[PDB]
Amino acid sequence: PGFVGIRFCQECNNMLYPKEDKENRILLYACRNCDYQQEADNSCIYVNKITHEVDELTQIIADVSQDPTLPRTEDHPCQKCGHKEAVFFQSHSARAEDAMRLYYVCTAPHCGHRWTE
Amino acid sequence: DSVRLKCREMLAAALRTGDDYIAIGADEEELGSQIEEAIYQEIRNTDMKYKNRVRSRISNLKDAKNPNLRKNVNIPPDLFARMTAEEMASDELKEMRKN
Amino acid sequence: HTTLRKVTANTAIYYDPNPQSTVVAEDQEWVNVYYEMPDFDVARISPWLLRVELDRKHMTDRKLTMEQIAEKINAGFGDDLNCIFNDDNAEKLVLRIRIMN
Ligand SMILES: [Zn+2]
Ligand SMILES: [Zn+2]
Repeated sequence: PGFVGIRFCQECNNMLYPKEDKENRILLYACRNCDYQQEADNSCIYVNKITHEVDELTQIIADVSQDPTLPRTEDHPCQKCGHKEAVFFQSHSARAEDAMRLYYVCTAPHCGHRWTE
Repeated sequence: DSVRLKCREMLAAALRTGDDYIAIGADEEELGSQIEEAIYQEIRNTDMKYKNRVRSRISNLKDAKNPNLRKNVNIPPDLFARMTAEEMASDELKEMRKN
Repeated sequence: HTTLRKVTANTAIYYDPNPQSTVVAEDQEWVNVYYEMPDFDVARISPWLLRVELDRKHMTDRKLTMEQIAEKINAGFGDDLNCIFNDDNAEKLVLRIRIMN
């Protein structure tokens, strides 16, 4: 299925929208103002994850690794750098929050490796 | 009408998948033509409004995770044509998952 | 009360101009069953596709079937809305809704 995102008109930088090639029966992207237009890359017009299957890793950030208010474990060495000290916390996202699943981040600078087990 | 003819020809084409009919050694064109009749004699409208029966029998014979159904046709067509779950209860792995 | 939302895994809208070469690989082999002997004219299926994929748990938990869902949807909107669906014995419960021309 993939994931379509916003595209801006090279002419006016306004958002580009999909349009079908009524003749060749294909998908086009066109600016709603100027006739700026290009051929579409996804063949998918839209997607809506009802289950909210999500890569929590995208919203997790390594900067949290230095949060002093975060619990640390010497029990889980970093899978990347092997460092013993790692911070652990839950995925605060509605479906991830309902799942209460834990995320671990390395307490080592420039490593910041974040994983779930 | 040819509507019955093409869809039971397609039933025969589904029975032959994997050469299982040849491994068992049975003639599948008769089986397909009889399966379509068994379906029609229950779904007795000329255009087969519920030809979901025939489309699904075709696909489920072609279902590679339940080749034993393709092997069986010893449950005769007269029963196959009516089965709930489109006869995939015989898959016994999808059946366990549904259970 | 059980609406299409409760059983759906995900939905997506695609420009799928030819089901015999559908944009979703997961559906191509089962779409072929519906398109190698089509019960409808390729000229009335709109190229715009709304794909709804269902959770077998929420479907089997309440014995729901692809046939019921297609029949229900065809009635709720009508002649202007074609519906296709994967076989109940297949691994993935997928619905393929298309506007009828
Ligand atoms: Zn523009
Ligand atoms: Zn580390």
